[PDB]
Amino acid sequence: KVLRDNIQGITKPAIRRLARRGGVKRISGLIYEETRGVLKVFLENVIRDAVTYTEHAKRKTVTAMDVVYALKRQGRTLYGFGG
Amino acid sequence: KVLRDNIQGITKPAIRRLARRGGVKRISGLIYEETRGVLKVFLENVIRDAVTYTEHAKRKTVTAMDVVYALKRQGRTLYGFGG
Amino acid sequence: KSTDHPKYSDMIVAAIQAEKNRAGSSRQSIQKYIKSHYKVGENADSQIKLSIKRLVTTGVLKQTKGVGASGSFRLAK
Amino acid sequence: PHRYRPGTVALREIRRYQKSTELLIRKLPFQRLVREIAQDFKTDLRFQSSAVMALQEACEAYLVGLFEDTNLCAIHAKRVTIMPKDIQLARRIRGER
Amino acid sequence: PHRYRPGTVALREIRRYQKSTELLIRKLPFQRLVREIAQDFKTDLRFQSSAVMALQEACEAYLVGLFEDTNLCAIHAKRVTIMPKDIQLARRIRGERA
Amino acid sequence: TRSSRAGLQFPVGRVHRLLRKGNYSERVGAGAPVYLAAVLEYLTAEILELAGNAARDNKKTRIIPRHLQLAIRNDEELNKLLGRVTIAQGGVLPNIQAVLLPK
Amino acid sequence: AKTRSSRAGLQFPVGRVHRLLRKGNYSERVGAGAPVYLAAVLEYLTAEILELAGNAARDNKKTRIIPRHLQLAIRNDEELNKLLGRVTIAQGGVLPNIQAVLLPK
Amino acid sequence: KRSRKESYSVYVYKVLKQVHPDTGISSKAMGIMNSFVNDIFERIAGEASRLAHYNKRSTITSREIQTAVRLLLPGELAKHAVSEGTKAVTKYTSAK
Amino acid sequence: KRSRKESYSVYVYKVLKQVHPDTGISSKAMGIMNSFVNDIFERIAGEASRLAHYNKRSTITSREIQTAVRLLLPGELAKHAVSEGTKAVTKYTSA
DNA sequence: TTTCAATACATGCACAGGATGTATATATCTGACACGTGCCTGGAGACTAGGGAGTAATCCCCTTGGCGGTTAAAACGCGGGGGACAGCGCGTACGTGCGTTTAAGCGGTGCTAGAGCTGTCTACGACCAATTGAGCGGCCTCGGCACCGGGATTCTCCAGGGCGGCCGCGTAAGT
DNA sequence: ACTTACGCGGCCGCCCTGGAGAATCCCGGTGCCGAGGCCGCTCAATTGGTCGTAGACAGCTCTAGCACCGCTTAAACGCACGTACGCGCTGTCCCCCGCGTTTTAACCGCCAAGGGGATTACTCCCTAGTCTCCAGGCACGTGTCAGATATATACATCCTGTGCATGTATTGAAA
Repeated sequence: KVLRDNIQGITKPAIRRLARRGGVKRISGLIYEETRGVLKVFLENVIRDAVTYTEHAKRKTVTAMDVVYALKRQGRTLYGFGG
Repeated sequence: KVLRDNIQGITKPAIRRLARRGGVKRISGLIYEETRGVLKVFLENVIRDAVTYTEHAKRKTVTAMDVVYALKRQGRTLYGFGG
Repeated sequence: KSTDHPKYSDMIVAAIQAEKNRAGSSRQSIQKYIKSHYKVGENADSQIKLSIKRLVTTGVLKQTKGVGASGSFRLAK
Repeated sequence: PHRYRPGTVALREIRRYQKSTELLIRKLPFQRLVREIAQDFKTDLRFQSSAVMALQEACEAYLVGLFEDTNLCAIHAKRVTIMPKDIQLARRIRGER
Repeated sequence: PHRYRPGTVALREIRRYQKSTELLIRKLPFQRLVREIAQDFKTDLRFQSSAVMALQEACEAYLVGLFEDTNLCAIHAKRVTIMPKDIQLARRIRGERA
Repeated sequence: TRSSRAGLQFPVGRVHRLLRKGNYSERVGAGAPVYLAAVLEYLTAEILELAGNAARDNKKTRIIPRHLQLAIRNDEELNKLLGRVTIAQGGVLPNIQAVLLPK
Repeated sequence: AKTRSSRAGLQFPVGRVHRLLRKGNYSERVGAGAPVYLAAVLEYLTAEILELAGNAARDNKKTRIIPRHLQLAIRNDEELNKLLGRVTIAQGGVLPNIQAVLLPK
Repeated sequence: KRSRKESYSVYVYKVLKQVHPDTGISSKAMGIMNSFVNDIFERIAGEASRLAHYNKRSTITSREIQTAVRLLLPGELAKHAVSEGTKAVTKYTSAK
Repeated sequence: KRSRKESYSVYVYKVLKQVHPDTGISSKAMGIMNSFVNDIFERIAGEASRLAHYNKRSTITSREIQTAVRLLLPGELAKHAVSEGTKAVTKYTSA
């Protein structure tokens, strides 16, 4: 079953707070939808690889090591997990 | 002996042809000097590593393999020399 | 000549009559001419806009600008 | 009453958010979104909280970087309010397309 | 005589240089520059023509990419003529400059 | 030869020797080089098809690095795979800006 | 003296590093002097990072070190920022920076 | 004297003649092809070794190579490659 | 019983106490330090193996490690590291 | 001699036509690099002994997914007004385009010796093994540190009252 | 009886004093996280043998490198002017800021069981060794695609000639 009506979770105040943190004073209109889309794209770009690692591990639960490896292969090493 | 008066080799028509190839219609003034400087910087950023490879090879002539390795380590793999 | 300070409208009329062009005397050139030919200050120079507005509303100065863009002004005779 | 000019509370909130390190995106919507996206590859899968936290942190960092680059492009473009064209130019110069 | 408007020969030369693959920077000045820079690390060294050709090709490619990014930034900046600020912004977004 | 048994043109013994010598693993199977050589031959055949198409379009009998550069920069898959790679004696794509055209 | 760490005057273990180098499938023949250089460089870098983190913690009126101090020490220094340019630190944040054109006048 | 060197030109020539019977190649293109083959060699070998070290195993079989191919390549090209491996491997298994 | 795991916390604690006698550490910082140590491990090992494969040798000695350290690090930090290796190695050789 | 429109007339504006300097195959020819052939050999191939990594069946309890009552802060919808986004006349000075004259890029030739490159001797240092044992790792613990919360305080930003430049508001003395 | 002595008159721009709310500096009593004690058992330690990779001496000849003579062509000095960059100034509509209101988030209490994780036997698949032959290592000579090119050739772009709508003057028609 494919789920829908879930991309709208990233509401307006969330992107507004993100822009406040990034240093933006005013926001337009199409940015919300565009950024959201790009976010989903990046999500896929990680999750696909994660699932592949799962298929290489002969398991059904995606552990943190697979996500760490997928993020490190893309050139974005993220610490704080230690393995 | 340190050599000087050689950075001026990259003359105005050379940078003009480079801008024509890159797709630039008009050029300013300080770009010539600035680009030249950046070029020299990159040159050092390669040549240093090349010399280090030479010091690791116990030789006095810098071969092409050292330059290929130095360019490949910087994330800019250059083919056409098959070695 | 340039003795006592005349009215701003008279200075603007004189600056318009001093310049000659087929499209009209631009407002910036008029302001520069008044600033270079008079002893007015910054706040007094700021009155040129309102004086030109009053002269155009009265009918002494004709406007031949582009959809109200402060292009140029001419003297009607 | 008392009226405020635009930009008074904005700078204070910006200085506020530049001091704390807590999460801004809620965990349940992000988890549901991850579970939705995971169904497009293989059905019947399970996840942990550590993976969700890692994905959320990576997404927040990437979005902060993209917004910083967009703000820089908007400032260079002789403007203040950012536009989608600035984001497009940022992702074009980055090489991600 | 015959006068030409600015931009007539520029487009033709741009279309010309986008078809050939020969080198534009001369070999002797580049070789002398490389020999000068090499003396800042260790004296008494020898080089080959292949290394000089590789360095020249890499430098030309990097300069072409930087000029393309600068032209894109200048077009986005509602202008035509490129400026050093566009190069600075390009190298800042690339991450090579601090 | 195993290349004739598997129906491929790339050598299998040389690839197996390189995999066992390259200090990758102490125990290497005897089936992996078949997959490897097959994928290599497929990719090489596709690249050669694209290069020959470019050469026939350019009225040239032989393939030059310009044809390879054009085939890589025009295709999406080869450009995404070779995004951080610079090709010598290749050049750029003929592109003209829209705002620079006279009106 | 039985352990090589006491003979070399270091705190990081030498036998464990040698075992990891011989078991990581890097080379069939590994020397017995390289782990000394390796552990020495590791201890030097770790001591420098801990010095910077302790300086940040003492400047922030905090007795213990938190990842925020590490993020600040990495993003404020030039060498650590150049070495860790493609690395993201979790629970670190960004540097307090305000644009100049956004200030009122 | 001389020293014996290795190259990958006969196989490329055979593939080109199987595709285009009337098409040649130069020396720079041959060097480019050799460098590309070496790059693919190193990339796939490193991916296989990394997967073997991650899975806590000590034998590089077929499934690890297939996973490395499907990970390094995007999608469709990966699938095609998998087929190119599978069919030829079946032909090998029915041989020996 | 629980499976045995390895970590690098005692050495970091000893170094911190040798530097700052009155300074602690948390768990996330310990994980960051462990990940950084593993990253340096992998980077230096890969550089050494690559140099050994390029030089057509089959033994990783001291000069290859010194060259890898001088290549991966920029400059001054590299020199300092070299000294930190050299002195301690001399102390080892006299032992 | 004056009341009103035609028209007669001089400015910017849309369209068809002409001159000239540059992109573009088209028969030719000559020169070097693409391509088929030959011979020696060290890497590729066939047959057989060995053991330990690898495949699969079984048992335990750790932990991811479900759900229910509950308090409230963050999510959601409408008002109005200051200034930010967008369209426009204009000023001079900085780049291209094409003049012309001096220079150093480029090509053919000759000679040399520094050190890259190949072959050989062998001994210091490294791989592998049996026995020992002490430094490194997992579960209890409680205690000294910071997380959460009520109150007084000095810092920074938005809005309000008074004054100067003079112009008509309209009077008395000059021509 | 009307103009300039300015008598006053009343409306826009710059300053510092003025109030209220948000950021900022000090205890209070509680909690769970850093840190010290404890004890188990596998990997680091000591030392003898045998072996093959690395340190070192020597003969080639090759490619790195220095001096030279013309040759056209790329680099360089310098007159002119037009279009792009830049400053100034007006309008309107959009996203900033405050307030009524509703819904879904985190902490929580508790019930299930699945595929994460430790134990073992035995076996088919990989390693090691001697023997042996044809794919592929590279010297060689020649010969066919395309490098250089002179004479027509059709196309792109700046320059210049020509059709057309509006304000206003002068001879005719009207007061």
